Amino acid sequence: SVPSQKTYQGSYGFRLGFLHSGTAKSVTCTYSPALNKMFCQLAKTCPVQLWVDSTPPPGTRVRAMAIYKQSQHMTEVVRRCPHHERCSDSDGLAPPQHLIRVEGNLRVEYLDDRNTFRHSVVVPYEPPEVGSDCTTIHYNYMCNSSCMGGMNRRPILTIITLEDSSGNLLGRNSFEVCVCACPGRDRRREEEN
Ligand SMILES: [Zn+2]
Repeated sequence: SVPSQKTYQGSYGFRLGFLHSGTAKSVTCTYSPALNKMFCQLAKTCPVQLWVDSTPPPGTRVRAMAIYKQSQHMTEVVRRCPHHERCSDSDGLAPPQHLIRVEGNLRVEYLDDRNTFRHSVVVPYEPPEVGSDCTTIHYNYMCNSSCMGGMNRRPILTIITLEDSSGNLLGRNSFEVCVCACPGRDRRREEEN
């Protein structure tokens, strides 16, 4: 019933990478390789890189979806808290309830699953930019992890899926995410164990 989170590289050798951003006070987004966990700020650019060994055809799509990490909460749909959804932060594309947005891509598509009610955001796959070995997507997380009513400090996974134009699954990967005021300090803190 719960969406699969099993890693699969598949035919194209698909995996994720992240900027090596460090943990200074001013970083807005920082990834910990030890924890496989992203720490980022509400509404700020969160670059996720897509790495492939061979190029997928045009038509290929890239989906992102959040699920709760813990088993007791896994079947609960991850959505925004009431204070955040019912606030004028819309971009005219994203449904107000969706945690994950994509910025700087007018081909963005949002889905409420007709059967699971789960939210996801999908953008066209595009090959790497000139002078770059990966494809970057800028995600936005629109709720703090601390938001009472929403996640309420409960840890979440973001699952990134590569799909062909006909919806066939090509590859999958995932990472944990914390949305917080001081990503840098918080990453340092959580690695201390
Ligand atoms: Zn919130």
